[PDB]
Amino acid sequence: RIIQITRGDSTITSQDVANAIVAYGVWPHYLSSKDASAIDKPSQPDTSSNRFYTLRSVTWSSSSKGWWWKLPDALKDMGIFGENMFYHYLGRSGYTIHVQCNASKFHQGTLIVALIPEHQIASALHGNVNVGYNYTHPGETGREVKAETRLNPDLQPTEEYWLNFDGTLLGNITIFPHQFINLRSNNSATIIAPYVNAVPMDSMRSHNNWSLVIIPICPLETSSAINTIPITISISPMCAEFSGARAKRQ
Amino acid sequence: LVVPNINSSNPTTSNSAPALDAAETGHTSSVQPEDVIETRYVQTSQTRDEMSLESFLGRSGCIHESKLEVTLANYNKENFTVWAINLQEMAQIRRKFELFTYTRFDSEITLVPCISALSQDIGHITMQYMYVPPGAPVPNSRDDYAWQSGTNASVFWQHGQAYPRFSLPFLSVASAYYMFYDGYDEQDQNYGTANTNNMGSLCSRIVTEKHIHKVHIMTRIYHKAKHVKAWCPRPPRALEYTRAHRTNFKIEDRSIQTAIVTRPIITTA
Amino acid sequence: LVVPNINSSNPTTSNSAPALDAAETGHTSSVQPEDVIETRYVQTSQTRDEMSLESFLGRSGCIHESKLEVTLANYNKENFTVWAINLQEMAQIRRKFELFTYTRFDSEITLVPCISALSQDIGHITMQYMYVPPGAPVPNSRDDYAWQSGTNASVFWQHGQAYPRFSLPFLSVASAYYMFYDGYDEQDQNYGTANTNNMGSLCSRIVTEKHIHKVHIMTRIYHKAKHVKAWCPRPPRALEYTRAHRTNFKIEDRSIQTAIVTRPIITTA
Amino acid sequence: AQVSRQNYFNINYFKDAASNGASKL
Amino acid sequence: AQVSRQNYFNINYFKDAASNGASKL
Amino acid sequence: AQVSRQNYFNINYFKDAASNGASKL
Amino acid sequence: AQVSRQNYFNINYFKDAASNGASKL
Amino acid sequence: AQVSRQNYFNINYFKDAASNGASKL
Amino acid sequence: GLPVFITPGSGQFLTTDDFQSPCALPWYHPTKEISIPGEVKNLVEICQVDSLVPINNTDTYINSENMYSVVLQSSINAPDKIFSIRTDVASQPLATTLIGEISSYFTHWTGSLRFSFMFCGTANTTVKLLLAYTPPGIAEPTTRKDAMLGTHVIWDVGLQSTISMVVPWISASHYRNTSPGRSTSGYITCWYQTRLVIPPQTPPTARLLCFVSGCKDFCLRMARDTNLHLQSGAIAQ
Amino acid sequence: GLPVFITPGSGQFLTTDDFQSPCALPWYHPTKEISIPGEVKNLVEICQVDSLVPINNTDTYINSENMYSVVLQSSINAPDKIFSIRTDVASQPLATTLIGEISSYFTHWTGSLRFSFMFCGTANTTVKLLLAYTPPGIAEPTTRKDAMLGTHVIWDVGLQSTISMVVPWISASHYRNTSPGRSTSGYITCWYQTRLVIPPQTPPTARLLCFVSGCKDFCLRMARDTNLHLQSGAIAQ
Amino acid sequence: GLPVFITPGSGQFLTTDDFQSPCALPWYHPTKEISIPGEVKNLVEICQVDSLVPINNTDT
Ligand SMILES: CCCCCCCCCCCC(=O)O
Ligand SMILES: CCCCCCCCCCCC(=O)O
Repeated sequence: RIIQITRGDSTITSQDVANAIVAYGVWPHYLSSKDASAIDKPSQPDTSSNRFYTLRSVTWSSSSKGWWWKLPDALKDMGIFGENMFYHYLGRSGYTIHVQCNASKFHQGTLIVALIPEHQIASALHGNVNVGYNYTHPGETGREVKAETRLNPDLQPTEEYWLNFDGTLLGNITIFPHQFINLRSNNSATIIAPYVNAVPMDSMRSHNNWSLVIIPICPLETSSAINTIPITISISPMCAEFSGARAKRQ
Repeated sequence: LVVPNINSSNPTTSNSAPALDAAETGHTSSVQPEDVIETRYVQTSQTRDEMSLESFLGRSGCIHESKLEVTLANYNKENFTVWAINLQEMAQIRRKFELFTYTRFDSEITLVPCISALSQDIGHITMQYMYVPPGAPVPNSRDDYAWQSGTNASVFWQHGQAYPRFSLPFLSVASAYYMFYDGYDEQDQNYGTANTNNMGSLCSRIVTEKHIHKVHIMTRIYHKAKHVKAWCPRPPRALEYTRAHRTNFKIEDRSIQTAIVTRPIITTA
Repeated sequence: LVVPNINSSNPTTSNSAPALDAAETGHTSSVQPEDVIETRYVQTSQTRDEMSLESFLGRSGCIHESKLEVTLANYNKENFTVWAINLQEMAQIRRKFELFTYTRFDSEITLVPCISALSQDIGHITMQYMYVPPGAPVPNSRDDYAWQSGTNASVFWQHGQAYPRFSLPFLSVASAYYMFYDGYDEQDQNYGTANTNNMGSLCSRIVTEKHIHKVHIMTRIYHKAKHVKAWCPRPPRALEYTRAHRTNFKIEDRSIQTAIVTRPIITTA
Repeated sequence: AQVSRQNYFNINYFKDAASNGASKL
Repeated sequence: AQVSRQNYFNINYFKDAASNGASKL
Repeated sequence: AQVSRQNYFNINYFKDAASNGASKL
Repeated sequence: AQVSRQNYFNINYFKDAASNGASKL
Repeated sequence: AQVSRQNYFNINYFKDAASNGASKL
Repeated sequence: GLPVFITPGSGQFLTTDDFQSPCALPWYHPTKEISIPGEVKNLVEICQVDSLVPINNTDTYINSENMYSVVLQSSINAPDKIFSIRTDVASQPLATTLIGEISSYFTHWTGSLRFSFMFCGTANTTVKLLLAYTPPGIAEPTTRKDAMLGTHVIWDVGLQSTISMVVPWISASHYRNTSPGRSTSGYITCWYQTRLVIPPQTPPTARLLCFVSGCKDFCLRMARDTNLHLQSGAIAQ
Repeated sequence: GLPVFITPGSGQFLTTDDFQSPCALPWYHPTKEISIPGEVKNLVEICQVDSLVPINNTDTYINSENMYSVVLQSSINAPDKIFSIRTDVASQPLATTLIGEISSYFTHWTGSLRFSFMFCGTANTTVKLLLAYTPPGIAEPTTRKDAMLGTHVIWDVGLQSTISMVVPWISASHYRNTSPGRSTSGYITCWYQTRLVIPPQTPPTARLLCFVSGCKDFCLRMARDTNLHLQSGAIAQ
Repeated sequence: GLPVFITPGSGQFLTTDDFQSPCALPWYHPTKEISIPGEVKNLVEICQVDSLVPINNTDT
């Protein structure tokens, strides 16, 4: 039940885990010379970039339908990791995602926490439309399912969370690395994920590798006055490597 | 590839409950028949070969239907076709490959050319199919110089000939094909696999010189994957496809319709 | 054929400047990535086979399109074609071989005969293609005695038959073919490869006796080099070709146009 | 060479591996 | 004879070398 | 392999047994 | 097997003897 | 059998010598 | 040349054939393979992963997350039936689960199914349920007595929120069709064994989640096209 | 005869096939080979020879020898940009060089490019230049500061008139297309590091030549027809 | 390729022939055989079983 994960100068503790999941059974590791493409020495900032970064908390209420964040986008503003991300053409990283949500023994609810590779979102409308860059790059704020009028909507992604935002049934989302946070049992979910791509390193600004999706499968219910509780996400890059240094991209 | 045998099982009275677990962990249960019931010893004899990726994806399916309507008026000006190659335009094949995030395989292409007679006779018809990789000049007319095929690969079919067929090796500049791509252009445009999956075009022309018989030639293209590998399984597509390279599913003035069928009451199966 | 590996490299502070040289010498620099930057150790895995001459030139491309328009009026008087063989009439092939000064190889010839129906039916059509080396009598009519082919090589194709194909060994009286020739006649005429490249003719006739169906027969000839060798590389042709056996490039009332594209300002890529 | 089956004869006739038939499991 | 490839079977069927397929590199 | 008959040559060319010819008695 | 002639190659391909070619004298 | 050439494979398939190809020099 | 005899079948195109064919890009060398986590080699690997069964497939909960949970009630003090489903892998509602979807690409199936349930009520809420499997040849049970006469598990929801029950392969034939006609492999029914009890000031209802996956047992054969997906029109480029 | 089964593909003509065919001139003995210097065995040998880049490709210098040199100025006392070019082997102006021309007969490329510069001013003229390579993912630099933040060489033009700089392969994928769309491998820009200084009575400007060739690194694949040459009409006999 | 010579009979369909043909369901594994009493291997086994002769075959 007790976890303690130490990353840089950061340590996470959780007295109520469903022990951690290692996506696809592979622990993150630095890129091997046998798989490498680019020929310059990759810079490895170590503890200055491989540490836990806590994002802006979201509120879980009885009418919440879901949220998603994309990596590495969510960390583009995070200290040394964010800096390296934009000073270099190529980057590569694994992550430890720790989703935290505590309540009480008098609260009930269940979240599905999934990490999806190449989560190519569907657009909201019909016709010849596609999702605009800005909308799949919300930053640490992430995206929350709101079912109610946004803009240049021919550029917006779909809000059909029950179709995994991409035309497949929620429900089968379990085929992806995931954990459930069932309030009567745990107060956190931890997923360790390696780098997954069809190329050894890639552009972090242009390609998001993982999408983190959180969906309340069973609603938050309680008789307590504290009837909304936050969900906080802390993500730690792991084995971050960068290559192709030049000016910082704006 | 063998399925394990069902072993004999007895009545247990114990402190360890194999049936009891926590799915919050994101792990699938390990309970087998012997843990929950007093099981009989059965010697199962099933191979799992047919369920392999090679078997599943290694079947020829249609990926394109190329229609060439021969015009006799501007014989050299037209009478050729161009198609940007992809596996996104026909549902049966597309859905099978999209069960994975990344795939890698060699391709077998079989052509089924059918001449539709619109005149009294069909004469002698010969077709040329040329593979034009990105960057090579694309033909602009039936008599374009590009049809010389000095270095591109062309294949010829004439009425009476068996179905043409040839293999292509894994074509990507990456280590695997992207069945999905959460990314963009270097210009922040074209979200999706349109960026990653540029395999060039398949162009065709009727080679026979001007003649007097109107005909239409429909060449269906079949694709079979060979020596297959795939990574990161995904849930199967639950709705009709609407566009190539996009996961969009919304149709105008039409509600979302999945394959789930409703029932009146959940206490009756 | 393997490309070398990129080795690890470190920060140097030295008296020897590998980056500094003199190109006045006519020698290309020997600087590799490791000499100019702190390089990462990468294990490259590329074969260079496809870049070999055998691979580059060993592809079938069109070198001639022979059109025979069958006349029913003077059936035996005409209905035959003659073509002085050469690789100078179709640009794609010509440019590839002219990347070298001298070439030597065996030739594979594949024929693609197409009958164009100009009547209700095409009946039964049979063609004869005969190779006439320099000096052998050239046919003067469809019924010329030379078609007996007592010793010249002939190949027959009839409607329904697969594409004919045959090989020819390296044909020159010299040790290699001249792709270019800075020389003349024994009479101080005909500057160029017209002197050196006399391979005889390819003649054809419709063999079927007088019949009542008008047809045109277009036979395209494809050539593929085998067991290739080449010497003395040359810059690639930069302009359209205008004549066979001549490097002439001037076209009447038309400016010289290369493939270089201009830009407004050279400080913007 | 010869292979067993779920015995038969089989050899490759082309010089490029992409030409080969289905993979052995 | 048999040759490796970037294993396959190959023999010459004609008496003149010009007839042979592409050269081995 | 070779078999006697009521001698001849015979080998299987396909990977699935259903493809084989009539059974030996 | 191989046979001399008034040398050539010859084997039977069918399972019934009636299928065979002309008899050896 | 196999023969060299100005190496290739060659055997006779018919029982009468008149059927054979060109003579070796 | 070698006298040959052409056999019937020659020249045909059979989409499930397995022959060699010339390569159109001779000498081409493909991109080296790099390590990508998550390789799948056989479809059974997918069939063995749990996925949620849309057990509440009524018009009311249909296009939402509610089709995936059942609500238990503390006001019920009786041996009532909570829900039931046919056991046939490709029948509804199992059809759209991972295992049901893969099964729909095959014609025959065999093996045992593992059904797991997760109780999502408060840590202070309790209940005991009867999960039962009724072998075929009889109508689905309408009373707890008839249900328990079959294969069953009595689940005590206490500190562990999950349980797994196995529906064993009990069939006359070794395999069954994935498309069943007037046929069944049986039913799974859920009943209150005791009652959903709660202390004061606790929500009076609680949800239950149901998952399904196949056991080591599981096997599919005779590949076919799926009936669970359509193409009624062209796909725009 | 031998029972045979005809396979799909039979009878087709694939221009990149590799089969044997009967010789039309049996017994013919070709001319012996003699020694000819300059044999080439592989196209990479050509890609490795330096050729001049038509760096000054403006309408003014276009069909002459001037498109091949850049003029440096002693009147400029500032960190100005002298010229720039995309690094993509088959993009303009690199396209018509030896390596660009051979690359245009292939679809993919990989490897490092060697760029060399030759200073052609007086033996008494001096200058220091900044040659920089900007990896992709960003706009080409407009200031010396932004340029030098990338890969670069500071060239002191003294007694050696030439220098070589290597543009390393820095790409996500192992290969890139020779025909790039909305893509780039980066840029090479040239800047005044100091100033072109001359003694009295010396020409106030000087030219610079730029060459390109591939390193041991370099490789091309997937042969295709070139887009750099045309045939719009018949070639007269 | 290998020079071949097509023989008469080629391409015909003889209903009593015995050739191999490609399998339309590759990799398919059939149901195991179980023991069933009463296997017959040859028709003579049936010819050797007594059966009644309809000796009184008159219209009556
Ligand atoms: C020349 C005939 C067509 C060859 C098609 C094989 C290419 C498959 C590329 C897969 C990428 C995609 O479209 O999602
Ligand atoms: C009989 C079919 C045609 C054979 C063509 C091969 C001859 C190539 C001669 C090359 C000399 C040249 O034209 O520059």
